Amino acid sequence: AAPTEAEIIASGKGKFAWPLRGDIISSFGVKGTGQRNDGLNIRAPQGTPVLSSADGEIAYAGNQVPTFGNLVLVKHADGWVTAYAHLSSTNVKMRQQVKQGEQLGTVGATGGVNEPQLHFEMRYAPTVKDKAKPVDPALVLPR
Repeated sequence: AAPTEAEIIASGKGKFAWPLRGDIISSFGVKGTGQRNDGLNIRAPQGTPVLSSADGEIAYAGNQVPTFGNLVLVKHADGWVTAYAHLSSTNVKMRQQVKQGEQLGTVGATGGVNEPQLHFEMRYAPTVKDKAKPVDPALVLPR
């Protein structure tokens, strides 16, 4: 039932930019010790701008997701959602239209992290019947 890597790439190819550049603290998948990462953790100093991966609409700005601290969710075209967690501050509101590269907030250490960093997730729903499920950001982010 999970979409193939080929479907994910055909849908998302060329649509998405890095929200932030820095050391990869942790990448997508199961670490074997039993940690799962649903996205990427990028090291940056506290207050560093976090930029939208693509044009979209703010679907959520709040702290009601356990361990994610201050969270922004951006809804994109064709069943994509991007998630921006552990923020110090949020510069956008629910329902706000944003452009690729626009500042959504700043890097923080809110929720379950011990140092300032962005937790970034890319979620894909092939149809409106489906849950937006995490996908390896390496499938659709530029090299």
